[PDB]
Amino acid sequence: AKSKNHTNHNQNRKAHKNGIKKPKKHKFMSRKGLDPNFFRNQKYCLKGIQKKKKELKLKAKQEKNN
Amino acid sequence: KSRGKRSGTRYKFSKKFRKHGECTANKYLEKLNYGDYVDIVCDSTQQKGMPFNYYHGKTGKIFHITKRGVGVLVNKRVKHRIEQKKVCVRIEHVRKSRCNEDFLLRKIKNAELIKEAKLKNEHINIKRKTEGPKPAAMIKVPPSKIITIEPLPFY
Amino acid sequence: VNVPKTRKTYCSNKCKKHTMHKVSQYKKGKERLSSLGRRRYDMKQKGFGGQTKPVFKKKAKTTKKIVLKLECTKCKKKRFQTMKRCKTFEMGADK
RNA sequence: GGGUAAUUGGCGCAGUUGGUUAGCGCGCGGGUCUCAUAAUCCCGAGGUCGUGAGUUCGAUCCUCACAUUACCCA
RNA sequence: GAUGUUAGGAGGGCAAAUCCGCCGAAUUUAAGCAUAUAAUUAAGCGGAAGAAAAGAAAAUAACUAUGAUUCC
RNA sequence: ACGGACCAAGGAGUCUAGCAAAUGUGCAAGUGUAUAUGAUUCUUUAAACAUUUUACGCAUAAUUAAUGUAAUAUGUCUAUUGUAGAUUUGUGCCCCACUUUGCAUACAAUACCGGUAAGCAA
RNA sequence: CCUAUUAGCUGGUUAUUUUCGAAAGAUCUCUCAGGAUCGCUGGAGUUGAUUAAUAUAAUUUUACCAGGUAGAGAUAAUGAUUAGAGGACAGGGCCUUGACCUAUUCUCAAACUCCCAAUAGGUAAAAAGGGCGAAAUAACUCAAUUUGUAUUUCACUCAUAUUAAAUAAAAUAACUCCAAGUGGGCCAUUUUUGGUAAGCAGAACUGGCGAUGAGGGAUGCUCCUAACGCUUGGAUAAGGUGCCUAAAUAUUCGCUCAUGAGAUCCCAUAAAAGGUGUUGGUUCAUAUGAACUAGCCCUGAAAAUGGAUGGCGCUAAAGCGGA
RNA sequence: AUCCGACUGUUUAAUUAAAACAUAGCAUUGUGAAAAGCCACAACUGGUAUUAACACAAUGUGAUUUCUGCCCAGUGCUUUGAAUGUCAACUUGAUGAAAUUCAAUCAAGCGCAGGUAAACGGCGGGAGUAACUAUGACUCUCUUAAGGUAGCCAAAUGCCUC
RNA sequence: AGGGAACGGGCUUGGCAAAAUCAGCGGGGAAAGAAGACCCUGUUGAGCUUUACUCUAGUCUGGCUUUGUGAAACGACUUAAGAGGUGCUACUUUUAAAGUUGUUUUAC
RNA sequence: GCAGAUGUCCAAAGACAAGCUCAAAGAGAACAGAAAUCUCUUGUAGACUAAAAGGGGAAAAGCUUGUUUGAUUUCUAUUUUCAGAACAAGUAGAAAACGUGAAAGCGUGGCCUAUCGAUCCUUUAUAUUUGCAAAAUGACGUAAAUUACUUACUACUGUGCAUAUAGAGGUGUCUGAAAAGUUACCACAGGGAUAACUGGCUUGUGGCUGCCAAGCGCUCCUAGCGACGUAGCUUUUUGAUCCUUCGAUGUCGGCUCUUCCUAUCAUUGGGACGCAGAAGUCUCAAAGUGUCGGAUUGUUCACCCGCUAAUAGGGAACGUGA
RNA sequence: GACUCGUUCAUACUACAGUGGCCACACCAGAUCCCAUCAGAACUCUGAAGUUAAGCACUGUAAGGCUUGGCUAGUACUGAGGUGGGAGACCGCUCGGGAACACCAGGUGAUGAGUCAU
RNA sequence: CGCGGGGUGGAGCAGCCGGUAGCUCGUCGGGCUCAUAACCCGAAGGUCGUCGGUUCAAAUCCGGCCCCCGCAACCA
RNA sequence: UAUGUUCGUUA
RNA sequence: GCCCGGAUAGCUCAGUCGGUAGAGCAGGGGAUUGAAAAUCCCCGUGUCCUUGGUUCGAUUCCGAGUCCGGGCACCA
Repeated sequence: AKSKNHTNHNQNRKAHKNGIKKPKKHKFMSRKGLDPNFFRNQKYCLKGIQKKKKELKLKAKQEKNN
Repeated sequence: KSRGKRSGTRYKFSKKFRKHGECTANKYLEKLNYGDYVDIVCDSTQQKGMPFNYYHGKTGKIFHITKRGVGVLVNKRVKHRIEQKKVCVRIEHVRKSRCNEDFLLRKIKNAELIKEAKLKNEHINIKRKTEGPKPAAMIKVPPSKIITIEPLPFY
Repeated sequence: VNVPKTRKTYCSNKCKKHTMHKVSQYKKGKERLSSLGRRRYDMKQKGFGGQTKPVFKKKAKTTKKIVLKLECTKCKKKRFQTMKRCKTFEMGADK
């Protein structure tokens, strides 16, 4: 038979029982669908940086370890 | 029964009195950078890139910038938790936010203030002063303007 | 709904350009008795037990989506382009 | 969806390369009046488009258009 | 072919847990129900043994090949 | 509103299969010795004990309908890169700011494997 | 006999203490007496915190946003809507009728708006960061092999000894796993739709009842106080102090006489209209006459067992309004 | 005196005895026979049938009296057809390397053309109109397969209606 | 009387209230009987009906088999020739009765 | 709940660009008038924009013209509903190829908000991707050697079928069964989650009582009435609701019997009158006493006949079926 | 005194007037050429005879509008409390927030980059 | 009331499937007849129930009214 | 051998 | 007993979303006729039932009464 169609009673206090949880807000976010031709060039930037650093590290290690 | 995209937006998505017409050409020159805050105010003259009804008047952070559009992270309350929503709009519907403008001006002002104070090696309190109870005042008023007040009768 | 018989549009195969295409209408084509589903159905229908599968008998809608068959005149290959549903569809009618 | 038939004068109707032809209908004049009875011309995109073809509505072709059977696994 | 109370013999019925043929449902499940499932089951009919039935390839494989049946 | 006149005794989430999580235990890139065999054990014992240096399950590698294909890559026995971060090392055996190392994990970035697209294609 | 068939339905479902503790929303569903799924709950575990501080907050402050509800208006528009006033096309007999125009005028709107609150809402308030420089990297970007951008490395340094506003039994946190019950709700205040109305039907906020006793409201699932281990003292809340009934026949000042007085929110009905009852006020009239006003009282005021301010009763109140 | 049923008869054992059922009478339908009608049966075989149209089987109505009207459009049932459309298996033909794929035809049925209402059943509406008023013999018109005929009626059948 | 699940024997406030018995009686115990038969719900049935869905006995009809021995007529196939239009060749008509096949009738 | 709309429509009503400005009014011009066309002025949109309604729009989003097919292929991040699953509809982009414009740019359908669909099956398109379980089928193809079972190298290999991917055929009960009735012969599990009867709240409706005074009453508002309006009471009607009862509260009427209410019909005693008398009407205190016999109807009600002093109205689970 | 590109988008608009032009803006002369139409009106191109008549600039009006302030008004409305008042409709008090229309007054712009002329 | 169907000449009815409204009877005039009918010849008459809406255009399509008709108003 | 009705009352 | 409807001449009946009051029959005069029927011309006749209100004015719009007639009805 006829029933209660709808109510929002008790819903707010159910919501506040375990608090209104906030998003975690991580430091880094995925760049998957974001600005291609910019993040690809950033990949190239980082590769250049890593190679320039790593060749110095290899040189120093080799010359200090004979 | 009816829950379309722009349902309920009869007044919110209407241009103000004598404020109709497209946006000024100066709006397109507004500088936007990643991570800065932004308000989502829908401009009904521009139909493409229009945000959803809910986000009109919400502030968010830029997470993406395209040739004519911006992606902004907006907190939306969904029952028992908040969640970030990535709303993608055109630049006409978005505006640089002043939500932290006092914070930025405070940062510069305090930078110079504590720079000079540390130069003069003084320990200064830099936080905002949350003004409360005022001190005593020894204030004199000419008795020619002290007005006596009585409650008024009925007419 | 009026659609012309030819169209300069992108070829998706064997030429990656915009070429002239012949536009026609796609038609269903008869269900062949050797199709695996038809063979399974016929073998199931053999014997006693009557009708063995549902027979749809509601038929709510009155139009069908129009499917255009596009044929690149250089890339001899074809392509399918579905349009919104309509009651009256003509190919190359009077302008 | 399959097979067949049909729709050419306002009415009815068969007829296919050297081909559109007709009975009723319109009109008028004919026979003491009215009945019934001869007549001249008017009336056709041979349903609709296209195709094969010195020589076609004509031969094929798709379209919707109506009537019979018979068919149904999203 | 028939016939014999000719001579000598056999079958019949009971019992069934296991076993061998046949015949053969519906409840049930599908949250309905019809194919399907229940189930090549129950019920019904017949037939054997201490086991029965299967069994010495018109079999597998595709390997460097195996080798009747049964059971784990 | 229904059940219960009274008393005694009986009376209802269990058993098996299968999956997972949790926790305890053993062993660990392995693990479980299945059926079965042996063996001075043959009341108990229908349990215990044992297994002449590729049985099988699960795991150790994924992915694709599939022919199949299959994880940095020999400059280095080295062990991808960041941001936080446990622990460790120093200087200011017990507080503290910089140093050193950087577990687990979280967030990202990179390579590489299978499939699909795209480009080329003897 | 298959068969202990099936049942989303009814009934039942067995020791103690202790600790935590709901839902009656939502989405889909041949769904509406059911189910799955989310939410709410328990248990387990890790990471944290254990450093009166950070994370954090049903709170504010500071700064900045967004709104068109209440109100307001009808001359801002639209849609209604009542009256006249002045004036150069139509009609008839220079005149009149109207139309139309101008400035006015009475009154309106859930599906009207020039304007526009209160409340509710959002974002920000520094260290994995900010500011300022150099040097690298890039296939991006630019006219730019050194424009810009981003990243990386070095510098320098931006309150902290009170903590980049306040306050905080804020880490009683965060996260993961497994899983129960629930998924008929109802009530009160305020708002609100349908309805003549309803202890009616439907919604919004919060608090409750449910799931919960205790003190009070005589009585009462929801009202007030207040939520609960077992005690001894103390002092209170709500509410009361004539007796029932613990405490005032207290004190102090007015009002009221009822031949159906009145007497604690919810709450247990009373109106229009009246009174030469009495008590105060107000404004006009030469201590008179009126007209108003509002306290208590009276009329209006009729129902069925005999009857209920809870009862007795109470009038120098034990009634009404104060202190 | 009215209603119902003609009558004798029968019935819901244990709430209805009747107006219900039966009935004689009436009418219709099938069937000429072991290759028939109706019916039973898994098969084999059987019932009617020790039967034969004055018979058997299947229905409806319900003594007598007097009657039994119109409609074959619908739905049933039924009759004829090589002019006849459609259709299955099969068969035949073409193609193919074959599976197949394509065509074509003398079944019944339906369709076409008839018959049949004591088969199921059905059986109209507006206006105008007569030398007080009223009514409408008469007229006009729409319409059906036919338009409820002879009769009978506020009936065990009429709401309004006491 | 009140309130209460809106008709109490119990609760609250009142009226009241004095053992044990006998015989009647039908106000009440919303008295007893008995898991409401009306109504609704159930993805629970059953009887019945039909132009509900899907089937089925029977029945009608065709095909193959059973199924033998003869005759005739017709049809069709193959073959040769002529005729019609017709680009060594391609298609239709007629002429034989020549070898082969299907049908209808008929005899035993 | 209220006012509506959707199952479409569009080769342009989609894309781009340019030029232009619309509705309406007024004045003026042969036929020509309230409307025909032409000219000027005013004109914030009072037009148009496919459709409902709401938003948007003036060198445009409207009108005209020109050129077109971006209504194209592929893929992300996502928004709405929300479980933050799916479909669907959008938003911002990326890789191709294009259109338009002089260009900046704009275009992944319609200015925005609606216009739609899973699995399985089928269908047709794509493929230098695959399979059909011992193999072969383009093809002994291309090069060498001989009486052969010679050798090396080739992206391109039979019919049919199956797969992968992509549209389409549809479920409108639109997260998507293939489905007619009847039971007055009925069955079961339940339901007071839910009707039919009492009771309860309400009182539109029924009944009863007020207030005002326009009129009626010869004149005269109020003797007696009282329209237009308006305030209440009762629960004697009927509705509305669905709170209590479906492991049952016996469901109409009459008969019988008692008690109660008063809104008094008669009887008692009064007041008023449009009160001479008689009769009567209005009204007060009053519930002590009484309120009948019959015809028809199951009836309540009714309606007649008649007596009466009067033949009042109601309640008690529609009082009352152990 | 000017112009070009802008910003604000009425204090900037509208009506009616008045005043003004070294170059400058313009109106203006013309249609061979590019271009354009029914129409050299517009648009396009080529000019420099004329003119401030207009556009343009500045000013005026007990001007309309717009804008700012006041006043409406602590009015309307409203958040929290109340065993507050009242039969109800409604209306106070405590802790707080606080309009609008109308009316009155002032005002009618300001400004970035670049350039020309003197 | 819940619908679903229709309103057109004086009457009964087509068009009412948007663009030019028809059929009959009726009425009017003239013939034929002594006259009347019948017959012949020729005319007229529909504001399409009303009020709005879309369209260039509505009697037609779309709503609302006003009538009329036909069904349903069942279980207790 | 098609159709072709009627003529108010009295004198 | 409420829910509807009409009251219009001497009788019987129509009235622009208020303004004028009308046809037929009865009715006198006629016109026709030898006369009379029929036909045709003109007379006349009404608070538009009775009261009240609305109005500038009412048959019309209200409200009530009166007469007469069309649809009402409650349970089990």
